[PDB]
Amino acid sequence: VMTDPIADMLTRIRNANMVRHEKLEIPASKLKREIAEILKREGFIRDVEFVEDSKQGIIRVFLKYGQNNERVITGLKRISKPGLRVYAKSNEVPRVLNGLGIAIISTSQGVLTDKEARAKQAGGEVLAYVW
Amino acid sequence: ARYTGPSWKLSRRLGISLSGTGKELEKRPYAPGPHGPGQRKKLSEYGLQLQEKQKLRHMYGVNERQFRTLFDKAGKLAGKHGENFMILLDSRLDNVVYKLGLARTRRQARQLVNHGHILVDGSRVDIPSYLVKPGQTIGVREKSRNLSIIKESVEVNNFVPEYLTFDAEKLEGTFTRLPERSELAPEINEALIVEFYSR
Amino acid sequence: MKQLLEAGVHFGHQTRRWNPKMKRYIFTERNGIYIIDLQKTVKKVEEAYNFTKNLAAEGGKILFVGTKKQAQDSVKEEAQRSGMYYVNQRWLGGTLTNFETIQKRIKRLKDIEKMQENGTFDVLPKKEVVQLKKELERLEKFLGGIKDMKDLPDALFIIDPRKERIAVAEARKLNIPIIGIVDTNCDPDEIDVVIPANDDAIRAVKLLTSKMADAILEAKQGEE
Amino acid sequence: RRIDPSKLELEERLVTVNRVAKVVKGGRRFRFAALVVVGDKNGHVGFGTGKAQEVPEAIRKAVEDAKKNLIEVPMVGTTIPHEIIGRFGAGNILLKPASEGTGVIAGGPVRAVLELAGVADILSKSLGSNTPINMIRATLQGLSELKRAEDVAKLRGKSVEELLG
RNA sequence: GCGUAAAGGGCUCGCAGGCGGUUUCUUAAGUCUGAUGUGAAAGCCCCCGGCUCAACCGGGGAGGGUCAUUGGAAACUGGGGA
Repeated sequence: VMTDPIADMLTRIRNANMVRHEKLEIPASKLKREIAEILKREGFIRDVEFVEDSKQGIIRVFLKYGQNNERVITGLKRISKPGLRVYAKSNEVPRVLNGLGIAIISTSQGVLTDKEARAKQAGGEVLAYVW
Repeated sequence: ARYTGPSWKLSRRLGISLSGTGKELEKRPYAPGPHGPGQRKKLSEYGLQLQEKQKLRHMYGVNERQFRTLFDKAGKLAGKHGENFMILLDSRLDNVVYKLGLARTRRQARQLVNHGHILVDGSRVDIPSYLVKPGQTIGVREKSRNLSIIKESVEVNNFVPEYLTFDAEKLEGTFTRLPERSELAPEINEALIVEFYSR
Repeated sequence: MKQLLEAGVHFGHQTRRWNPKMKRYIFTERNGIYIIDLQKTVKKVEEAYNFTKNLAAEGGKILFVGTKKQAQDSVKEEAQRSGMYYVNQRWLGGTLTNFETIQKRIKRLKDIEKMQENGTFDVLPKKEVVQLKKELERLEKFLGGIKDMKDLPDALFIIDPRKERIAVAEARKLNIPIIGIVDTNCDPDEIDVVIPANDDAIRAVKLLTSKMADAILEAKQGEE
Repeated sequence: RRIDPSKLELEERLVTVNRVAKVVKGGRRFRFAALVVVGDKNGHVGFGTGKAQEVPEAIRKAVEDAKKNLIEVPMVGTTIPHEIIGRFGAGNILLKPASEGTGVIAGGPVRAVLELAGVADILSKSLGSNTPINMIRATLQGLSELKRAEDVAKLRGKSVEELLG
């Protein structure tokens, strides 16, 4: 198995994103790490505390969505398909949602956000898209 | 060649009595036609489409070709859609002519504008759809200015536009800017021109 | 302010069949049921005391809703000596949801009641007072308690999370507030003020309808 | 929630008054059925109706349906917050956010619903079913799912007006 | 899109092909960005001017490439080593 890691994490935050669970697991990797700092710093989940140990893993985030159904993780989509890769230039870095959501394009200086990557003005692999 | 209609029943079933501003068929407020005295009903989205396009287009009277080219040509400008179409489709040389207190009829001021008479900008303007931008001296063509129509329209009063500026003695004119786009407040609702001509 | 030692006679309900929703407050399972969580019942009882009192002092009627056998003494005595006009019989279909035709049933109860001293007997033959007295005899015994709600029921103290399910849907119809003691094998998110405790013990019914009815009763006459 | 009371001027456009007949012993008992949606002209635009014996009867049960429900539709000045492809019931709707003078370009049930529910420029071209009830259903779910930017900053705690453009 | 509407190969083993666990050093082959060349004119779009205006003409721009040559970033796919 293991078709794509970022799709496993996105399916984790999605399926737990509708389950109404307090904490959520993940496979601990550099994409779950840097995507945990980006997606946690933008204010969707409460806190990622990467409780590492032998042999590999393992991240553990909490859903920062209150009483109101559908919190800061309101819907996620694989904008980049590992298998048929997305791409985005500088002027073509698309900001997902329009005014609500935010996309995460893996820039050439770190896994940026949408508006910050447009602040650098350089695109890359479209890493994921959180509508 | 637009100058063909009756000019009573076209406003009478066109939707609103203009212009005007009393020639709306006040003797019979219904629509014209043989089956017209009875109860009228509302249309579909093509009902407000044809009432918006035929209503807003009947205020000037142009053909559907030139009015359509003013539809897309108006949409080529800046600003909003119906505002740009509204300032475009009323800022013509004949609407600027009969809007400056030139003639007491839209067709009469039209033929007074393309009869060779109302020459503007210092020269002649012999095409009734050959307009003038904000700042052209929309003149009176003083080689035949001693006329009955021009003197009688200069005697008849009317609310001159603040986008324009008249001259009853000096034989001149002007348009200060674009007209009051939302300010020109007839019944012609530009949304029906944004729908019944957009597909 | 629930009697904490007195609450130790009304904690317990069905077990081995409890849903995941109304089992988050479960303390533990020791061989017969899940032991319901005590301190959650206490703090929730305080939420019913303050919110039921202060919201009950706005002036609206409280619907003492009750279904089960031996659940009519706590609601008929509790509300009938409390200040609400509830229904502890078999539930009427669409109680708040009808809101007019239940009113016309109030009209039949009105002419049936006021026709008792209205010379209803001694006009027609014995079949008139016999069949009609059977009519109020089989009408007042089903739908008399709604006479304490001439406006809409502003709140629904429902005492049965399973038997009163059509009531929970009826108050789900409007935006009305429906707080109630829902058992361990119930659905949590349907009610707005959970009383997470059992209802099997009749003393639990007297503590629930006594805390509720006494809450609205003592909170309401304190204007003077 | 919350159920908005009938406390404004309703528009009461009729979507379509379809025929209906229950094939019973004796022909077909024909009864009119009309799902006509009432609109508040500011955002309360709700669309459900019923059946009755006459055409005015279907108007009456339809108006009772409009007094049943209402929606919010938060949209800042001739748009929606996020132009989401909103369709539920096997009938899609593709309503994007449009500019100021770009008009309400929608279809039958979309042009009725958004046309009587306060729209200024929202481009809409459907992709899916074409029943009337399916159109008001998926359009009502899509209008009842589109998010507002101030509340979207006020419930996901990042910052209000921190996502601008 | 594929249980019943058209659509799961009867089922398996396998070469080619397509895709792939976590950490770390290098690389630029992809990925992205800067500089030059070149993508002729006329045409599409933007900005003006000339035929009474318009169609039209003219001027001033723009945009168009897995494009070459060349400078960077190494996050991600890949090459290589642990």
